[PDB]
Amino acid sequence: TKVTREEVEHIANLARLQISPEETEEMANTLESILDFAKQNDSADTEGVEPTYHVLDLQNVLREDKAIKGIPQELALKNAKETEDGQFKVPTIMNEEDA
Amino acid sequence: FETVIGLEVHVELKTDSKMFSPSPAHFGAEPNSNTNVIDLAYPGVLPVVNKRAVDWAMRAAMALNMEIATESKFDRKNYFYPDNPKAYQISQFDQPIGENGYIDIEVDGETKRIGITRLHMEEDAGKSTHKGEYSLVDLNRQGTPLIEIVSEPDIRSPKEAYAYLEKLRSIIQYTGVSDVKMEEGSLRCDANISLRPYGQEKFGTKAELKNLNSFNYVRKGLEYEEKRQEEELLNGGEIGQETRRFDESTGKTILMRVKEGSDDYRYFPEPDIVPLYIDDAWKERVRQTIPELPDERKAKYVNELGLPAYDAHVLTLTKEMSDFFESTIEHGADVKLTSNWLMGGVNEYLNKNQVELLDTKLTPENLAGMIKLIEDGTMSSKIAKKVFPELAAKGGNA
Amino acid sequence: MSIRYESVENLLTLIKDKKIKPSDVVKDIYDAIEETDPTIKSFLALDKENAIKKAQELDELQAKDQMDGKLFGIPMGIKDNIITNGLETTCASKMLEGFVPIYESTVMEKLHKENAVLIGKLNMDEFAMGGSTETSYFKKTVNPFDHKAVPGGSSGGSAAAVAAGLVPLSLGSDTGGSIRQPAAYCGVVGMKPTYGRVSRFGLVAFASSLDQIGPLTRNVKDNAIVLEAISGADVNDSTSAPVDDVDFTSEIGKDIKGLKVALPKEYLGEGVADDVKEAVQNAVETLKSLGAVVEEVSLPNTKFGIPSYYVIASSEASSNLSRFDGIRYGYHSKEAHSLEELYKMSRSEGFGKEVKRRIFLGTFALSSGYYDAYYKKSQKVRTLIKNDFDKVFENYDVVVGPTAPTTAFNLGEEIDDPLTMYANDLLTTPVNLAGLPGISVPCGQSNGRPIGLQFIGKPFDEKTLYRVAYQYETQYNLHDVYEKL
Ligand SMILES: [Mg+2]
Repeated sequence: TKVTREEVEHIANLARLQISPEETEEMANTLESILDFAKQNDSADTEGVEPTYHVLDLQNVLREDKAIKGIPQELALKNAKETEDGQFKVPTIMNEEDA
Repeated sequence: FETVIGLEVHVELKTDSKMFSPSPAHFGAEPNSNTNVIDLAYPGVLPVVNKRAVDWAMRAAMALNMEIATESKFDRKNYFYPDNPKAYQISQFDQPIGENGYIDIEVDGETKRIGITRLHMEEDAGKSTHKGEYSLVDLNRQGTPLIEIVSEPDIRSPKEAYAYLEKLRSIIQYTGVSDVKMEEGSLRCDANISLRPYGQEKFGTKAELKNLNSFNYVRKGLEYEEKRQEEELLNGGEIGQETRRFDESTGKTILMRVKEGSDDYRYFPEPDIVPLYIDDAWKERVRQTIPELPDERKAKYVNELGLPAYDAHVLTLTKEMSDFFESTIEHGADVKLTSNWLMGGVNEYLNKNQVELLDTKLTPENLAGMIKLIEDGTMSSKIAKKVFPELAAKGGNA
Repeated sequence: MSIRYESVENLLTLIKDKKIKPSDVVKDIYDAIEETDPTIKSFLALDKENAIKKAQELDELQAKDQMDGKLFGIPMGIKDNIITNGLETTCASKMLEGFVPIYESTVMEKLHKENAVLIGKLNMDEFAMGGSTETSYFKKTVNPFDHKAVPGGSSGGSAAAVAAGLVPLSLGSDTGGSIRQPAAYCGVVGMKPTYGRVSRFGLVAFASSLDQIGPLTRNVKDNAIVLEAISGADVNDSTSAPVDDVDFTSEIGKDIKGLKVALPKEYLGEGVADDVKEAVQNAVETLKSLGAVVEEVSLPNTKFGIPSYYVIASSEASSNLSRFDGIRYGYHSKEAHSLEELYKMSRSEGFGKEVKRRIFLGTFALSSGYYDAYYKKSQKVRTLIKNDFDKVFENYDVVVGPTAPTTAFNLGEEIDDPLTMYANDLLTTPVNLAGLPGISVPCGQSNGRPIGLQFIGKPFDEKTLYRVAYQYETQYNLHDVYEKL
């Protein structure tokens, strides 16, 4: 109930997912149904219950500060589709139309 | 009409390896040669917490008079950007390793205790070189352990801001966890400023100042911004939330964007890193691993070895300088003599020769002599003119 | 394709007694594949050449009488969301088609160390989101017991390749049931060890706090063996548990008289079909005929498992899947001229419908104004779900009930109905939420389609799970049926 075009496009943006106003409507409803589905948790009594962030009760797992040489540039770029001069190449025209 | 401003400062910890990856923290000039699957954010990689980075983060927070957390976990700060591959920076939101501390500063007038609200651990982002209509991306620096220090919004003028950066830099420098040099990026700073006319609680426009690269430079933007929204408040002004870039050449701040609200980073606990439980023993080890900081080191130069005001501040500006001074002192250099010799003479020699490595050149063993040869041995000063330089960039005694 | 139906154990000994050459064992595997997968469609990338080579190396070692490794010369299929150095790993997504890992996951490391033989990668739902493997960008795996049915999700290829006699063992990943549900649908043995029992280094992340790798086999024993080869702490995974006792076969073959077994009433609730329910109750009786003591108990917060699981899983996914921008690897949109387009176009074109649904939900559940009411709430609910188990475990050794509410459903039956698809996780999600170990073994068949019996254990008590599972298996199993399909 009440999930507007606007929120749908604000989320798409927070997620960097391209969507068409021919997908937005469809997504507004989907989310809505999913949320209604999600709303089921509200019937659960959590007053005073601490959130579970970790299921395993470990503690202080740290790594000694000893460097390990990195892989070759060649290995690091091997899977990237666009590269130039040993780096990753990407568009950067900052115009509030594109961005 | 207080101009309220706070400072967001990041410091680069100088560890061997990165914060959540074994890759070295120091890299060569070859791009993307200082990485691994972790720094490259490959699918299925995990973060592994650098132990020393924690010890140093909580060493610098104590030196900052902060309450050290007992429970401290990491969180993800989610955002998409070429130099941040995972699309989330592992940081801390609640439970920052250090909270509510302060530092004392002297600004025109007297002493003002400025609060520091928090100190948390983060990882640095990679660098994005803007070439042509494209962008080049080097992940060599990605993952470098940083710590974020946010002042309480207590500082009250572009000058108090400078004094703040100086003392802070000074204190962090003494803990030996960072060279904290802004020309080297091991110390960065962003400022937030807003004006609220007296008698009322409402503020005018609020701005985040970006691209402030030097202590001297933050002041410029700070005091320019101050005047900029000073007009806005009076003339007509349209209240708003904004981010502004400081133009080094023109000295003005340029509006680079107007916030539509509060940047949503979807902060949430990092499940891949088990929580940290910092006990007393642990806190002790690092407690004791702290020298005498500048303030109490300076208060030591006041009544004991009763030196001046100016003197105390500049001799405690760096640990090395202050160590040099005290090593040279017992050696046989009259208190004042060396003070005046370091204050100016050596300080001016360093700046004029950029010989900032006060350690691999002239030594307290060597310098100690010169001051005696002047003290009484041979007679007085002018000879000191060139004996000093040579003795500084060359040999060992007169 | 002659030993293609032999168990890991027997195949193991058949190789140690030099009654068979590793190179021929593999020849049989690929023969099986070539003949059967065209119909089953459970395999994605095949690693035949490398496999061939490794076996040739194993023949020498055989001859020299130096056969080391718990899984020497044993064939293995690996879910395609588990990284394999040099082998195309796709997570069954367009986003990663053609992706060749430049590092080795920890379980594969461990598996090579034991001299297993990588036969290939298995099909699955895209990025482990789905309950039928139908979302794969590549193909739809089918249930060996019924070709009109789904194999389950997300590890359908792992459950199908084993049930179809293509490999004696396979790995899967379970986030909310992705190992146990496919196993239940394909009538095989699948286990999701305790959270922390198996390194996640090299597991393409779905939900970091819920994810976990585990094995799938044709019998309880082969399964325990495989778990011993992948369990253990790892300096590459901070959440990996420092528990040395990685022996799971020691108590197998031992009786279960006196074993205190809890049968949650909620596990036989309204969402459970009539046939699944009848089979599990006959299973309860079987356990009684074996001495175990079975009594009803309640896990009241069960009903909240699916929703709290989707909110948590989706949320984490909305963060673990963000690295996919087609910059350093993966799908890279060609029609992008701006940086915003590059992220938005690559991601929208590279991800399938279901994956984008989760991300949408997850991103929304974590956003400003909703965080406390959705994500935080779910995490609190997560606490409730675990407390339920903590309580039951105060008086019971294990917990039993059905793995899935129904038999496997039809291909295309719920592919366009995500909500009903989700309902299939009713009985599996509480386990990951509590971080417990849970195992599924067959316990029946309704119209030919297998039904699953699940045993949930205390943390790191997989051995007790294998003990009771083995006992039950001596009374019922489908050991002789696979051979006939
Ligand atoms: Mg920061």
